[PDB]
Amino acid sequence: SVAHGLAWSYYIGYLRLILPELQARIRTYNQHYNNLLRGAVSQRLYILLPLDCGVPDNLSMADPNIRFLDKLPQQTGDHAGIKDRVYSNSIYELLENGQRAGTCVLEYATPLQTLFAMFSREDRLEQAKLFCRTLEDILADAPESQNNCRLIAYQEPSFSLSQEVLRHLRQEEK
Amino acid sequence: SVAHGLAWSYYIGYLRLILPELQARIRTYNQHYNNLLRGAVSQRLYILLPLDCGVPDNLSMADPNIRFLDKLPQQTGDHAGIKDRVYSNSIYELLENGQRAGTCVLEYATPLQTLFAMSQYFSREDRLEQAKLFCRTLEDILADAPESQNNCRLIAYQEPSSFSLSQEVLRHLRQEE
Ligand SMILES: O=[P@]1(S)OC[C@H]2O[C@@H]3[C@H](F)[C@@H]2O[P@](=O)(S)OC[C@H]2O[C@H]([C@H](F)[C@@H]2O1)n1cnc2c(ncnc21)NC/C=C/CNc1ncnc2c1ncn23
Repeated sequence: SVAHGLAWSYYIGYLRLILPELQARIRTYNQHYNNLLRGAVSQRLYILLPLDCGVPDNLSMADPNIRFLDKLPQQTGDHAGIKDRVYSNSIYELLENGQRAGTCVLEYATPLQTLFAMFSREDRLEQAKLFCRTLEDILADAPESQNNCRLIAYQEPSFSLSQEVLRHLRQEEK
Repeated sequence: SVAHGLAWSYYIGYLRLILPELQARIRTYNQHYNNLLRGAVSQRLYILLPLDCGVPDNLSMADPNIRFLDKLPQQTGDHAGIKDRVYSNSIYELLENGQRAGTCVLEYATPLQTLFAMSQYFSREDRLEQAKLFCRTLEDILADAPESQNNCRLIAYQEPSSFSLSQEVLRHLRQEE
């Protein structure tokens, strides 16, 4: 199936390479780049998985209570003949009553865009669920996923994306 | 099937975004006189598609007659909540008798690595089937796409260890000139 392949591709071509190095890049940002009075960036990569596969290019659109702060120090690797392929990740402030309630490295699972660009709304929802299911199995079995990665799967019906992420962020400090 | 999805992902998540901008980035590189003196870069993205799905991280590794020269001016775009995702491509000198015979933007189709990882230890026959489907699916997508306008050449091949990757590329490169 398609979503089987995209989920494995997403692990093998991305998560496998960046998750081992993520904590060091977040440590680096907190200790050097992060402003004196700004909250610490949390230690986990939060991956948004909208089951409708609607992936906007900017998260401020999906919820204005999600505010882009800064980029992490970038990671590079020689891969498939491409010298210094750049792995960049963006930091987001999650706002509650116009004030920062949390900070995290936050992004959509890009391959959901490929399902969206592809044959019905119902069949797409089944592939999106399979993508999530398949990725959950890969990361539950992977040495690189050591509670440094949280999948946030959700169906939009009124909805708060910022509150959905903040729920996950609060569960991790415990 | 798997290879159907990876081929579409490779177009939608990469080729669709970079092929419209590619000629302008190669034009920019060739307009710098000191670049052009070493040799003009060809106007197409050359994509290697080994059907055995063996994708090494370095092209010098696969064949030392392929020598990394420089990176292209990089392209950026805000995509899936990642601000300024960097689209980088590498320029390579292709040697014949220790002399430059060509310069081109060259890379492996990365998703072949996912097929290889899935079946390095299902089967070597099923891997060859999926690799062929990946190539055939991408061939169809680009034949029908407005972004593929003689600015992208697929190089599918099988290794027989009496092979020259540099000569394989130069054959394709010379036909496009
Ligand atoms: O839909 P996508 S963005 O594209 C599929 C395909 O398109 C090709 C490549 F062949 C892909 O497959 P793969 O390498 S096995 O990655 C499979 C998924 O992992 C995910 C992402 F979901 C990938 O799927 N992934 C990979 N890299 C990457 C990343 N930032 C965030 N997510 C990333 N930063 C590194 C550099 C990104 C820009 N530069 C690129 N250079 C070359 N080829 C490229 C780039 N971006 C794409 N592609």
